[PDB]
Amino acid sequence: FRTQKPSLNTVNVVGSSMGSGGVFTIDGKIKCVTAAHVLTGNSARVSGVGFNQMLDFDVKGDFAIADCPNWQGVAPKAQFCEDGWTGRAYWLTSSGVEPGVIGNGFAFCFTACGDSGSPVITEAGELVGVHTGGGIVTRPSGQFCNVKPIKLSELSEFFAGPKVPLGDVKIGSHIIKDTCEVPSDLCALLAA
Repeated sequence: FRTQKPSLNTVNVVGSSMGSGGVFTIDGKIKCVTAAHVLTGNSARVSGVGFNQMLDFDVKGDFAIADCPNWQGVAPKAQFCEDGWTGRAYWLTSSGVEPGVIGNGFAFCFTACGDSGSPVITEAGELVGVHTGGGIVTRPSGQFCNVKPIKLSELSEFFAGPKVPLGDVKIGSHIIKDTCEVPSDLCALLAA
């Protein structure tokens, strides 16, 4: 499930503990998002490709956001995702981008969710929040949703591809196996 390389906008964040984060252009400003608990107070050393600097963060609950105007790297445009939004999502972790989904009142990732502070972005490129340590996703307001198991049938709702027999593909404990037929794309992902 891990991409091979982290995205170019993924950063390491180190304050009182180890975290990661991501850089986006939000309302025309380059911003770094991470988890507030990893900071030394509200500060951290933020490093990525072509960047290494101490930043101070605005904090809301366990959500932390910093201005980073010296960031010369990749900073994809993002807005906070609309309230109520559900669909496929992606965790930007230090080992690569990992797929998951956001449902009503919960999140689900196909793997480990990365360090605390890993950004969670929608299929439309919008920022859901950041991962905190299978954990919680903390939204910009400081409110959160818990990472929870998911029924295979409900996970199937986020995938297209014609229905196929799941056959022998193994499913971890984070998926509740309530069906043995799945969309082909989901089957392929699970078998990969």
